[PDB]
Amino acid sequence: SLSLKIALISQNENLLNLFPKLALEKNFIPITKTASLTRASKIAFGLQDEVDAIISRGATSDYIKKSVSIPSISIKVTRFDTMRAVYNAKRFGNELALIAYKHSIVDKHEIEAMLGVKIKEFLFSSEDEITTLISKVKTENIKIVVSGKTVTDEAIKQGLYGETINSGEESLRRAIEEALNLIEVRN
Repeated sequence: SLSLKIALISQNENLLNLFPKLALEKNFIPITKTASLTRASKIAFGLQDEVDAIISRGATSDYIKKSVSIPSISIKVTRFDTMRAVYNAKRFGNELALIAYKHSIVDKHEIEAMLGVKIKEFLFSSEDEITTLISKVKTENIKIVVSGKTVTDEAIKQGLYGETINSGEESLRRAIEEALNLIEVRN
């Protein structure tokens, strides 16, 4: 077929609902699936012979890239995405845990200075660390977690407040552009 097919695998409802609208504007067939991390990689693996590229975000994109042979594009979590989440989380209190995959996105000290909060930063490198890391947060007497959706879901399960770092339209448009370019190069 000459039709291009791109899958977005995300837990972000706003992205999932936007993606088919962008597919009309860019003339590709959209596939959307709601998943993260290892489960997302299984769905990506199952789709890979049926689509031209996969788009995902953050840690999920790492799980997907290591398990598929087709183009895997990562939506980057941005510094402003992080600030928006910290700003929103302040409604719960001023002391927060910011949980990031592998590396900081924004300098913790900078966001403390700019938003008048106290932040303890925690890093994780695998899905299997998440439940333990959330327990660690509780032991630090912190009640508010700012992170990606799988992490904030675990926060809420362990009785904490969770504020998810989101992505926006411009980030998704950029990822689509990158995917379309990669598909063209591969072909």
